[PDB]
Amino acid sequence: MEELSGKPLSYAEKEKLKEKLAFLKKEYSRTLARLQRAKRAEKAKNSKKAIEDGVPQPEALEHHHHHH
Amino acid sequence: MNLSEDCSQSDILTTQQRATMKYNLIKLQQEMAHLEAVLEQRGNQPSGHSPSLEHHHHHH
Repeated sequence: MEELSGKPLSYAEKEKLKEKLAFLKKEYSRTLARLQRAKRAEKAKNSKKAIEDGVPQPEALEHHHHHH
Repeated sequence: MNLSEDCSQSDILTTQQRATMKYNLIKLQQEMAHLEAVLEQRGNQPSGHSPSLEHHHHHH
């Protein structure tokens, strides 16, 4: 299910590898997905295919910039 | 394509959300490659990044 990344790491090294790099990998693909989906849908309502997203953690960044 | 004719594709994901998504994915990918590199090669010794999220529990 999970992948055992980090064999020769001590308690703190391994703590920081898992928790930091998993949070960063998640929010990378997460924020990317949220905005990419919003982009394509709003320009033209297209037939969406696949996304691994499931449990939402109240996440939005719906802001606007004066057009210049 | 027929059903989806478009639109104003320049600003849809807003110019604010453009600079936003750039600086977001930038900090996320820089901390990805650089912090891992420093951690697995040098043991997180010269960085020592314990931010504040030390809430790493599963079964106490």
